[PDB]
Amino acid sequence: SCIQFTRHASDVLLNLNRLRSRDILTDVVIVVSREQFRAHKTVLMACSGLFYSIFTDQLKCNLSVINLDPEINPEGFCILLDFMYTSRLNLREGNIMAVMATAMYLQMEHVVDTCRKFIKASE
Amino acid sequence: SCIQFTRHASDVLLNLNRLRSRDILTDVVIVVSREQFRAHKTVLMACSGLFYSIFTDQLKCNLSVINLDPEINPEGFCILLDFMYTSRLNLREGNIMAVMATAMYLQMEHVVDTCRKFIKASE
Amino acid sequence: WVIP
Amino acid sequence: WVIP
Ligand SMILES: CSc1ncc(Cl)c(Nc2ccc3c(c2)CC(=O)N3)n1
Ligand SMILES: CSc1ncc(Cl)c(Nc2ccc3c(c2)CC(=O)N3)n1
Ligand SMILES: [Cl-]
Ligand SMILES: [Cl-]
Ligand SMILES: [Cl-]
Ligand SMILES: [Cl-]
Repeated sequence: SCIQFTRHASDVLLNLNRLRSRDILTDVVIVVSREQFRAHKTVLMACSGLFYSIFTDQLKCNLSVINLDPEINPEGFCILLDFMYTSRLNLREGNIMAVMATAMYLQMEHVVDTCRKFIKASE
Repeated sequence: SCIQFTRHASDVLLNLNRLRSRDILTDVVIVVSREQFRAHKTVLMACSGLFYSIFTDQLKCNLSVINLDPEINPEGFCILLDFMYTSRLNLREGNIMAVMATAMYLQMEHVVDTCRKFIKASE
Repeated sequence: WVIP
Repeated sequence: WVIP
């Protein structure tokens, strides 16, 4: 018999992004080919199968720095980190291959699906 | 020119609630009249003007235990903590006064608004 | 607010 | 996915 506030989840995510932009309570640095990205471990886990596996590990859950595979493109990661905190994906002809490869590595199934569909339309 | 995934914010919140239910990466205990509630500081800040003020304070941001005012009802807090992680509010005739008072103290404007409206309909 |  |  609950009532539901339609905009609550969107408002929560908007506030989490405001905390990220002001670097408030960020607890991890993600290193991608020398580029560094500060974030909240919980948000990373909520969006990515890879981060979920990493931060539920009894040893890795305590790390303040995570280094990604050197094949990962920093721009592709930045676009996906922005998507995690906003639901908006900046998908372009010039970045789609790097975004899809990064989303496959991060295990972000819905992003992988839209990249596959956008690539299939161009062939 | 971004594309947007409609269900992303809801899916993020659902995963944050799954982490709460398994006590994963919870970083604070909220004490309400001897009852204890584990939560994520970022989620509390994203939902409540009071927690936002508390955890942006340079001294309080580092506390692992927060004690609420003794007038706060533990059931009212539990209902609001559930709302924070699900967007669902268990509002009933028997709890509405305690829920409204707790939401006013926590500074959760949309909850206060629906409580005022439900109370006004009953008079 | 809605009935979910 | 939608055009926001
Ligand atoms: C599976 S239970 C669960 N519980 C809590 C969290 Cl934080 C979590 N995240 C997560 C796991 C897998 C995947 C994603 C997020 C996005 C995706 O495409 N795959 N999962
Ligand atoms: C105001 S900027 C901002 N930036 C980040 C966060 Cl985490 C935040 N939360 C917050 C502040 C005030 C209120 C709420 C959340 C819910 C409500 O009714 N009032 N606010
Ligand atoms: Cl470390
Ligand atoms: Cl995804
Ligand atoms: Cl403490
Ligand atoms: Cl609210």
